[PDB]
Amino acid sequence: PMVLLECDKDIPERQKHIYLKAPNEDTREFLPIANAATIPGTLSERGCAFCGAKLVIGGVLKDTIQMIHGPLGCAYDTWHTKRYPTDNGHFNMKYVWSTDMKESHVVFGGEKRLEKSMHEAFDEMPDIKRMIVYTTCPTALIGDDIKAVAKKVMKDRPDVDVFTVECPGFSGVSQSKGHHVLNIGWINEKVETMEKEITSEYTMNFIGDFNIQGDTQLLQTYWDRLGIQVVAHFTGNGTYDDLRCMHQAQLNVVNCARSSGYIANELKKRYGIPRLDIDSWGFNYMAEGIRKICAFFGIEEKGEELIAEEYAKWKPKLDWYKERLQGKKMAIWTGGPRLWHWTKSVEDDLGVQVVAMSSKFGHEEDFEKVIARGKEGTYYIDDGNELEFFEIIDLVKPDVIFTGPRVGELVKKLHIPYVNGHGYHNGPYMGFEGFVNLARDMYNAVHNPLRHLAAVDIRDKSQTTPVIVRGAA
Amino acid sequence: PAEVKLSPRDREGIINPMYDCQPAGAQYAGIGIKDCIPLVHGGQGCTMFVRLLFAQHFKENFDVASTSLHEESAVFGGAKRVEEGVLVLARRYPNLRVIPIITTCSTEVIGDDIEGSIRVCNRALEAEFPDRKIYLAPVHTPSFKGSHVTGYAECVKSVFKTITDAHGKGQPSGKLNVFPGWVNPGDVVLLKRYFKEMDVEANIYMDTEDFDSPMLPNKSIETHGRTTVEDIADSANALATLSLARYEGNTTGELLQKTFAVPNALVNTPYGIKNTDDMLRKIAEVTGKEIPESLVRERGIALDALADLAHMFFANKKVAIFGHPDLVLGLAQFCMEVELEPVLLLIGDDQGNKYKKDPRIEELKNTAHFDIEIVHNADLWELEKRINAGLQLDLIMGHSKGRYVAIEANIPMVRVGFPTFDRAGLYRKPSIGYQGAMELGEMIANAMFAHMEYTRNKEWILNTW
Amino acid sequence: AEVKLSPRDREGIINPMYDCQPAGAQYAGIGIKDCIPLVHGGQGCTMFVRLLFAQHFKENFDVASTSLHEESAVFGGAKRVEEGVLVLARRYPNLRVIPIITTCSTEVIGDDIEGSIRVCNRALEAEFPDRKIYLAPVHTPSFKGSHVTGYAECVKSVFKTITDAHGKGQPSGKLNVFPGWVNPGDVVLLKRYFKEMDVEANIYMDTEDFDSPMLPNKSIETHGRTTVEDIADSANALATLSLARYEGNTTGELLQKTFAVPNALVNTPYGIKNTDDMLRKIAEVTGKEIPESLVRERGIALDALADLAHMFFANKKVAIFGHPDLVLGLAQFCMEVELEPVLLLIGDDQGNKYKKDPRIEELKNTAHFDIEIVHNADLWELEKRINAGLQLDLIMGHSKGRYVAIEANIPMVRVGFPTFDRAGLYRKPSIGYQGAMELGEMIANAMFAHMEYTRNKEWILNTW
Ligand code: CLF
Ligand code: CLF
Ligand SMILES: [Mg+2]
Ligand SMILES: [Mg+2]
Repeated sequence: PMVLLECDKDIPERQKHIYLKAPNEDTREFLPIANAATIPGTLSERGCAFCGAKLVIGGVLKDTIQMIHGPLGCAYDTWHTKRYPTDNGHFNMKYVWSTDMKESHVVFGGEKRLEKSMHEAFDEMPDIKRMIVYTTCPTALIGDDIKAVAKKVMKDRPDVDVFTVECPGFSGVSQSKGHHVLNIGWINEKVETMEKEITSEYTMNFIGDFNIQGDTQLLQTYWDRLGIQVVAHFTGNGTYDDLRCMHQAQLNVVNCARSSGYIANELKKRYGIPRLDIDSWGFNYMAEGIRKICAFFGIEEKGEELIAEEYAKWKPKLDWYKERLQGKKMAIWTGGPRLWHWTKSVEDDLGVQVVAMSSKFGHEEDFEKVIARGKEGTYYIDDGNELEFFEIIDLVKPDVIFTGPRVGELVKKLHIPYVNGHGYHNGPYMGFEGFVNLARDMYNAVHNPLRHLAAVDIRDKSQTTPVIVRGAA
Repeated sequence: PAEVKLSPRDREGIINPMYDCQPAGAQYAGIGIKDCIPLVHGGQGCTMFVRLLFAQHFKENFDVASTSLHEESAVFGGAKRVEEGVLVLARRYPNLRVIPIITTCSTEVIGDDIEGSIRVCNRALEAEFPDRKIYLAPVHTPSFKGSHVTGYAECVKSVFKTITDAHGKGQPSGKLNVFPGWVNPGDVVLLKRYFKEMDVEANIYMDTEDFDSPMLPNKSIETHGRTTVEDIADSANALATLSLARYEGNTTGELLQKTFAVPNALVNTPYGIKNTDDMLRKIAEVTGKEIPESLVRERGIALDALADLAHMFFANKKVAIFGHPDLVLGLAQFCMEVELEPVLLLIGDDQGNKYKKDPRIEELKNTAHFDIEIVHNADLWELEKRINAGLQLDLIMGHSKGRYVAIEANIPMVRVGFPTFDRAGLYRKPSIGYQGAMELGEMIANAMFAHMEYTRNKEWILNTW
Repeated sequence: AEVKLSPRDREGIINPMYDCQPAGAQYAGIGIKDCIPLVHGGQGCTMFVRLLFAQHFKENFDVASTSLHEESAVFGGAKRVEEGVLVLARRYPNLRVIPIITTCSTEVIGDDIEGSIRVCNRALEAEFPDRKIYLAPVHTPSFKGSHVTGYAECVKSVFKTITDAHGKGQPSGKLNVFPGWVNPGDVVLLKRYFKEMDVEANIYMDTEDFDSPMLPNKSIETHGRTTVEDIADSANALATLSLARYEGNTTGELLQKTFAVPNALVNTPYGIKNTDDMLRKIAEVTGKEIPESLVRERGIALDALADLAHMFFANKKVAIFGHPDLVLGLAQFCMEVELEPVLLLIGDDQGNKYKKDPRIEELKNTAHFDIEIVHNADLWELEKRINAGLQLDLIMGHSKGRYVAIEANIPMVRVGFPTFDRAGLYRKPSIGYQGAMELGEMIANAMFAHMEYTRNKEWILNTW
């Protein structure tokens, strides 16, 4: 049924956002509202639309200036917070750029301030020739025309190419709207503006993977082994210009259907490129994905050679972890897609029971997927807030929570360990090896002497301090 | 002769900002108050990104709420988002007492009337909760002016105005007010000890000691500010205010002097030996209490430790320092006490008119035997570009968002100020005072020692120093 | 799955872990107020050890030599002892205690130290009628044991000497505490624990003031604080708490045999459980409750360690060397934070005792990885194992192992004695809850710097 938590008695609209799956229900009658306005004052986990454009998608690129047109905070706040390495020295993580908006620019306009900042950025780093300009709350409100400024800079600097995103934080309700605006602008303005050499009979784009702790680079070892050329990665370890070539691919493989389904949909509509949705987290899921890609291309035997080798290398460690993790209870409090990518993969491959899930910004589509794959007796929460997390903990008593570091640091006080469900602990977590990495961090998080020690009150004469025996795969 | 030169950043844009925006600093002020949840009126990122920043520095959660400005309220006004946010907070947090209502760029641009929303909310709260008093403080922090440093100072002043407006002046407390500025829990622990050893009653605003909270057997959460409404209201009753940070709370000391005739004493921020000495002399003057023998001892232990380092490892080594202005200027003075040469000081905001008048600039001009460049309105690209152009540095002192500059240039860096997320435990280590000067000096030496080993630069010398 | 003890397989030593017995006896003595040890042997046996203490502490400590020369090597050195005692007494009017520490030379030639003490006692009583100087014979041949054993022998001999002279008096109500060979910071932590638990205790020896101020009045305060009176009062204690089996427990047993002061030997308090069990033992013997303040310090330590253990420590391989109580205690601490101490090196000939240490069994029953404990080890043993392929993520040990870590490019945390190649470590506790926290954070910060210098996922140090 839907659930009115005690902490929500004075915001009873939240009942329509929380589903407890029970036997024999027709789940079509119990789909959480999702992607609706946030309630002010709740300590919702949501971020802003600008975040979804710059931090999550555009900022992943290795060779592009990220020009944030606004006051300095939006830039500061999106710098030193992500874990998307590159193979060029992590340019994307080392730098952030602001137009440093001041009051005069609010009153009289910021277009010249943007134009000057763009020329300065290109002059300070002459070997960088690509830029994305993002609006933020106040530059949207005052109506600065960043497309016109970008067009003028491109005329004055024939060496550069600039893309613009109109993504103030108050757009939409969350990060999701920033995904949408960026995807649609990119396909409308930049796809089909360059071509690259095709070096394989088999070509694809990999859409919706942001190279968290090297996920994309791990998956690339598969594509290289199989002889498949990736025209573009959207956007893990990517380049601006590769993304201009996306129309050339034969196949679009999608992992993050939330952030990046938009562009796959439009590439299918405009160019006829099929959309294949996979799960690139999960051990047996990865095998299914590789088998579908290989069946599409007619290279089934190469796929079976890869799968057999990867199982021989990694399945025994995965099974060691399954033996020790079977029956543990897990919560997943992340953006949305990892709920549906992980609930049944950790169940199938590790024996782990996902007892509670919360999505910051997922749509009703994401809830259809997670409830299809998830367990009875599990809570499914759209746009969860902090007091709800405490009440859910009391209800389900998780052994481990996959969530961001701040919430991890909160639930530590309750002696519940966490794994970073966003930026990972010791990743990558995609692919065959990655699911072993995820299992190892889960194992070390729960089988942790410090949890046992924290429970002991040394004042209690009846208590001793235990010793815990651990293991390793 | 050596020259101390002030200069602005020569670019309009920023690459690698030194500070966050005003609302972030207002949030930091507020999280130090017990039974406080700041409410940030603007888009959701203005809240969530700052909660993450505090988790990076402290490795703890702090509670801050958003008004969740969306498209409708951006176009038609956001007063109802404020007003609902206040009520949702009060309804769900029964012990809530203080809500700084912090504006953002968005809500300053659209001109929401925060004081009018506060009147609406006060009415609504008085009717719904006749047995509670919730203090709503208007905090005007447009992010297109100043920085988190100015936003911190504005929020402290607004909260103090709000609470003291409600309570007024009453029974003299016999206590000092102390505004240490933006410092770590370890700094607060050291100040409390100094006052206790000197037999001086004091409130430290804000008392952030318990930000370093235990993991307890009973699973209780103790990660809270310790400064109460009552503590803030009692500031009107103090014997004097000791303001340690010109840019981080002295304006509240000035307001209490104007409003309540509490005399304000601004001193140099107590980084290094002389500045700590002079802070203790001012406390003795204002209180009539003697400086204790225990502080003579702590001072002497610090000097003993620094004497093992200064002429051997520090003399003639060039240093760049960045961070909050009180910290940059104070650390420059500390560096010269131990024979370091702070040749480049970077201060990260638009407050240069104030910095040009800071008496510590003159103190540096009158002591330094080497040129010093003080870059105001600086970003961290100003440091990287100067290194690229050939500036030879032996040490960087600054916060962790400059780490890649030091890593790539192969310069040892000591992490100071805010945020220091890329090392463990620094929030627990004092930087101010005698013990803090010792700790800083030993961090510098240990960073140099490790660098000598990794680079094989006379690594054999670390035996009989 | 297996914890194995084995000896070094070479007869020779390359890169010794410890100094010889007399060095340890000197260390014991310098913690006594109004004490100047007199080292009966050649001059190097004194001067090199004074330098070693200056390396660790960055301070001078007074120790004298008997200056054995060629004539005494042929005819015996008693006259050098007797002169040395009088020259000390005549030139240091406040001197009260002289441990007379033998060396390899003076043990080989068989000088009769107790006979010389009788001569000097007569001489001193005649020349200084209103003075008492306590001369303690300390037999420390360097061709057995190590500075660990020499420390323990000197403590025991000084206690025997002084308590022989004063005997049993009125009950003090205090604990005796023998922390072993620890830093001034460890002494500061223990004093706080006893103060917070409202337990009166003498800490033998009290080395807090080894970290002495540079004072306006130019006073020298670099002294041991343990007095003759404090040592004599050990006879009158309620109980002895011995924290170190190899570093003073034998004095606790002596006071139990002589004066019926019950001795309680506990695991050296490295890490959380060992600290917990120390405090439970204090509570048991005193009847005093463990204070809330220690529950909180413990919880702050656990909170800090929890930010590190599974993220950065789990499955990392550690080698530890140092004094046996420190090595065994740090191995237990390491496992609490998910580190895997695969190689423990203990540096002297006391293997027949180490084989019976109950902490070995506590490791054999806990560890899920093989542990090799090499006794009679040198530091070449560590270097040679690394050269043969042992993969280590961390070394914990004293500064004379530094080049092993530097050359192998392995992060290293400086623990134990001497730690001369980093600043201020003598002031930082390693024992107790705060000590566990400080050790864990040194480990992490050493790993973090390593990650930056080696460009090994250095981008990950943002949102841990
Ligand atoms: S919801 Fe998002 S992060 Fe917020 S402002 Fe808006 S685009 Fe940006 Fe920016 S400068 Fe600071 S952090 Fe804000 S108050 Fe403005
Ligand atoms: S004066 Fe010189 S240093 Fe002294 S012993 Fe003689 S040659 Fe040597 Fe050696 S082992 Fe220790 S330090 Fe001595 S007691 Fe013997
Ligand atoms: Mg000293
Ligand atoms: Mg903590």
